Amino acid sequence: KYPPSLVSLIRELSRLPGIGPKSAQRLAFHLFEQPREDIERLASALLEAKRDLHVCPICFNITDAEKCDVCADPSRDQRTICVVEEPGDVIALERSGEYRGLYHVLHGVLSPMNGVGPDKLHIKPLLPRVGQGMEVILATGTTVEGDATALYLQRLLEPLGAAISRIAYGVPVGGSLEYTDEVTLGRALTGRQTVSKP
Amino acid sequence: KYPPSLVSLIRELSRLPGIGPKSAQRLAFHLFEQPREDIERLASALLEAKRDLHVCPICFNITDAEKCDVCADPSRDQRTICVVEEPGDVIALERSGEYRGLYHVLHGVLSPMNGVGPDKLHIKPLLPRVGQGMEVILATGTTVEGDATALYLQRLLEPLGAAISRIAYGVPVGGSLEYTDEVTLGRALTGRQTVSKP
Amino acid sequence: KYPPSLVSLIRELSRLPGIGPKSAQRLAFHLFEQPREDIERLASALLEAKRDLHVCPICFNITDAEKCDVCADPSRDQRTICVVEEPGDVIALERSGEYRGLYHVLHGVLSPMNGVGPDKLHIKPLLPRVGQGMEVILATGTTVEGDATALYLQRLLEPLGAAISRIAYGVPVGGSLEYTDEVTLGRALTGRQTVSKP
Amino acid sequence: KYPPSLVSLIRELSRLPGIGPKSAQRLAFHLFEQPREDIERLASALLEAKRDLHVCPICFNITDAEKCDVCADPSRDQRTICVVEEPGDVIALERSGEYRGLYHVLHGVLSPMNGVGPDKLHIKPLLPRVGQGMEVILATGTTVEGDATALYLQRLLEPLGAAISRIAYGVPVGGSLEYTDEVTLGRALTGRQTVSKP
Amino acid sequence: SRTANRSGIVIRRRVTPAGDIIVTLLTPQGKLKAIARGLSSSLNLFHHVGVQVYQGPHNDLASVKQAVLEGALPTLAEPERYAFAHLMAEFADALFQEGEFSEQAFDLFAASLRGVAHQPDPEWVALVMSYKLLGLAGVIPQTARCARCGAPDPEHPDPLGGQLLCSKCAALPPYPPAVLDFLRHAVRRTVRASFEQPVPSADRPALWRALEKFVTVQVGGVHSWRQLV
Amino acid sequence: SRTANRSGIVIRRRVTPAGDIIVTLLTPQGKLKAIARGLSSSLNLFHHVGVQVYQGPHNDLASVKQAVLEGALPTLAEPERYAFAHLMAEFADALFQEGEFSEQAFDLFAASLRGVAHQPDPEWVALVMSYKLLGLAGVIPQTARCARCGAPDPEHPDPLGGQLLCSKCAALPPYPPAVLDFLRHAVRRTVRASFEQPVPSADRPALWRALEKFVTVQVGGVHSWRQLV
Ligand SMILES: [Zn+2]
Ligand SMILES: [Zn+2]
Ligand SMILES: [Zn+2]
Ligand SMILES: [Zn+2]
Ligand SMILES: [Zn+2]
Ligand SMILES: [Zn+2]
Repeated sequence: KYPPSLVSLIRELSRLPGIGPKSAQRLAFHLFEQPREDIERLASALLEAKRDLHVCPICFNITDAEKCDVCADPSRDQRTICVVEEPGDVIALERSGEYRGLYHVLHGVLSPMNGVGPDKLHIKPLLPRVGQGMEVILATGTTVEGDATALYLQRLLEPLGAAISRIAYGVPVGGSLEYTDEVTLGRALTGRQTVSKP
Repeated sequence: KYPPSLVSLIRELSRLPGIGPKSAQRLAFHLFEQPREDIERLASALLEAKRDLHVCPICFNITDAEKCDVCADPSRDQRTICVVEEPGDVIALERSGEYRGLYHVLHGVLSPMNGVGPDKLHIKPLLPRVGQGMEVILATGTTVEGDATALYLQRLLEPLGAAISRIAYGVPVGGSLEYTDEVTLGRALTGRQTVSKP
Repeated sequence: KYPPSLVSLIRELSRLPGIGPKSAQRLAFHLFEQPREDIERLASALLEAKRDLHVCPICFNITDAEKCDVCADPSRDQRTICVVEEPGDVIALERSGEYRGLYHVLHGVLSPMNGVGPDKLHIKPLLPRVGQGMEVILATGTTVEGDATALYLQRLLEPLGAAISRIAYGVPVGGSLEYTDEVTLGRALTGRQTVSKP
Repeated sequence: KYPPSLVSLIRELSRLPGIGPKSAQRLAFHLFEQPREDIERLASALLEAKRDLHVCPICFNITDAEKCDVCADPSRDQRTICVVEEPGDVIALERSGEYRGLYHVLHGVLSPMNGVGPDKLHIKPLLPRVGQGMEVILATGTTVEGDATALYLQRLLEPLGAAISRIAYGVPVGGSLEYTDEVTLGRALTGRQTVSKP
Repeated sequence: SRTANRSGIVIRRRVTPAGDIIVTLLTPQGKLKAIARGLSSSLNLFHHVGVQVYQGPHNDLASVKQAVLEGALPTLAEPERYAFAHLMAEFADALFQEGEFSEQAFDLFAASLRGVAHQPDPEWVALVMSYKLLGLAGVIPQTARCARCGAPDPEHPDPLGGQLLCSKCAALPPYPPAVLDFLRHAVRRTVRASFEQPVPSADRPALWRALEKFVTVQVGGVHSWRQLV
Repeated sequence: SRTANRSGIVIRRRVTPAGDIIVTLLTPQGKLKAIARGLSSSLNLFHHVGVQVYQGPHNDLASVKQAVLEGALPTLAEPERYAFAHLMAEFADALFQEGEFSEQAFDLFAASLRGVAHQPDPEWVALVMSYKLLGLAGVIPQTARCARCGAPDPEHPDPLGGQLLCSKCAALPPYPPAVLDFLRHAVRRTVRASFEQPVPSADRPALWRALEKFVTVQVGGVHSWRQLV
């Protein structure tokens, strides 16, 4: 590799997740075939974003305003807060067409191992948002990390007068028990819902 | 070269699921390197099983007796019936270490390329097994097929006096929301379990 | 449940290459749905083959006779011997519609987890088959194993008066340089064929 | 999706090859977690490149100078020209450690179907570069496109006094005949190299 | 390139003995078989899905490298409604011989699935969409002239060819006017227009039967979607 | 994340009946089994390779989604030299019990393969690197004291434990000084330093034998790499 500009692009691109050396090069030689209007629009989009994009002060969902669109929106159920690990989960639980409440983003998951505690995550700004006649849905992951963060959150929010809930551990949609993990099945079972009471 | 013998083995092995032409050949040339005691034990084992194995008359779980080991076993909770699509699910829900009840096997999934219907599936022999003070757990798949079969079963079993339940649609064990399907999340959410009331 | 019969089939099927536990079970429950005429024909076919099939005494290609069909066949070019690692390669190079010579099967690839060596491979019975006015095409793999076996074979056969050749290292058919390994390209290049002299 | 900045990034990223909607979002939420020094360096790298990067006037290999590093370099065999479809092939055939000659980049492949002819590809600027006592290695793909472009190039370059060669069609390194395409094998065979002449 | 991004609807799924998932997709550029070795089990029937497929060395079967869930219909988990996409999916797959197949056929197929998902009468949707699909396949029943002698405006069933016979060629009584009207104009007029003019459930079996006879006589195959009716 | 990029050397390959490619890799973060369903057949022995692996729901076997060819050694296609990476790869895999394994062990292993690739005496490289690897595994032969009674500076073979016995505990004659010197200082001193001081091919079998005895007595396993000697 010689032209430093190409060596420079491969590097920066390869610094991105899900894109190795071989794929970065594959990518640099595609950018070469493109017309300058796009490269600029890609660059600008990146920058516009890096500048315009900031974390919401209330919940910490990503936006470019004073409050996130969720916080602003008045038709949104102002009584339920869905705590989540990452802003991407907000989209996931949003494009899920079954939740119109408020969200809250701990920008990560707890992990005692790496001294990462409820001070490296936006857990503080959540407390004041929680009151009575409200529900706090805990939608953190299901790794020992998500499981741990949630139980920590449960403990913390307890003293405030809200209903705390955790999303359902269970078999995913479109699967058969045979290929479902053991611990999942045991949870899908113990957490079984009654569809009819005699 | 044309030994109907090698050509014949490749065919029959390849007539098997999960095993394409390339893999069948790979398999025939491995059987060649094997001693005779094994080939016989593979062939006898085959013949055999086909003989000793038949469907259970009560539930239709696979066995070689009058009643399946589940039906026979007296320590098994005689009051819960877990309806399933395939005998393999019985193993899956058995090696799951959380269920000691009775099973029932509709041999398939409602409708696939044609009307497998409640007459092409062992739905009839189930009705008489269902009584009051009993529970019918619906553990059919989660495809539109499993979802449909279950609701059909629910309707049918309703008039009998048993509690009907469906396994929990939900996130699988060992996953993070980011890679979880949208419809799953919405179900894991709406089906959330309360871990603590205030 | 514990029928050594189902548990026994899963095991033996799973003792087969390319077929894991989950797939073995998937397979046992399919054999269950099958009639008896087939199971028998699968078992007999097995027993059988194991019986009729043995290694050819001349070349060691698989057969059920005194000589392999290749050795027998009189229309086959009796002057070229294609050395190969496995009997499956004979089919591959046979269904290739471009070779009517004789084959020779070293049963494996030089060294894998231990010294398969020229005494663990049918290299001896090849020497006497090689004479002058003959060609020995080396069609062993291209792993360091195939590469090594071939060079060993080249050395060995040298003293006999035959032309020794190796198959062409090169780009595979239906590919573009972009997705072709580096070492392949360098070989496809250094081994370039002249399509026209000036 | 609401913040137009996020919707805008997903779009532009998703406009890139090998990166679908789901992956673009995955990517936007990763860029969010990053410190501004990188976003800028990515943006700049893109732009620097879009500005500094141009096609070489001699051969059309990508660079930022008057002549490509290959053209400039004096230790490079000035007598061999390797015609290629894309600048990425130059890297591939460069990181191949077996070629120190000059390259030439038709920025594509011929295709009679789409009126794409030797006027949409840098075929003209090649002619003047070809003289006698020189070799033109045709390293275009092996699709009907690469095969066709090459034969066209062969025809064209013929009248000039150079040796024309095509890279070797053949089995790729690290494969066994069994999984090698039929047409490849037939080429690896007809194009066999003699390793020893009696 | 040579991985590609494709979007479409899952019309069939296999879970093999090995544990793979082979799926057929109907796509705007439609006709796609692919396999996802082994997470990506949101590739369930009737899910609209985006996939990254690598074809590779002419393998007869492309392979999945990422799958999205672009749009599902949970309503389709219901029994009566569900019984109208199988036939829809199995019908479409049989009807189109594999070259065939734009974007028009795909939009109509997707529409038929929203139809059977959200609409009170899934059977009527399935009937209308099936005959409508006959147009986009270029297999249109001749309805203007008796199938045997050519006489204009035949009113009677055609047991041998699925079309219509005149009273002289017919041995069976005339179709009811609602059935005739549908047969004559359904392929040509709007899907909206036909939803607005249902046919009594009593007269529908005659409509299904004509479709079956027509399609088995005109298109080759072992029309297994009839288990679908 | 939860796909990951990993780089390492292919030490084993299977091509299964199905047509998959299961490979074991030695990596700086080392110990990696993975499978590439079905293009990516540059995953051959001793190729240095970059891979994108998706683990997934605790599947015992990660899966390949892209493989690069970062660095090969075509020289290793030669017979004598080749006979010194199998033993190197098979030796390393046996020696390390699976928790174990930094980056030091990996650099040394990679070095051993360049060694057997480019150097006149591949056997000597393989000997030196094998004993050197014993250090990075924390299985160092005690050489200062007789293995039986403790006496300083033993010179004699130890048939039972691979170490050294004094003259009172020994039933066999003393090792030759070149062998003793190697045994005493090889694990500790530089690889460069040892390449500069070879041992006569005549005395090498004694060196191999001690390594075999030592390693089978100290590390569990069915040390199949001895077919490698
Ligand atoms: Zn907000
Ligand atoms: Zn039973
Ligand atoms: Zn023979
Ligand atoms: Zn240049
Ligand atoms: Zn008529
Ligand atoms: Zn002693």
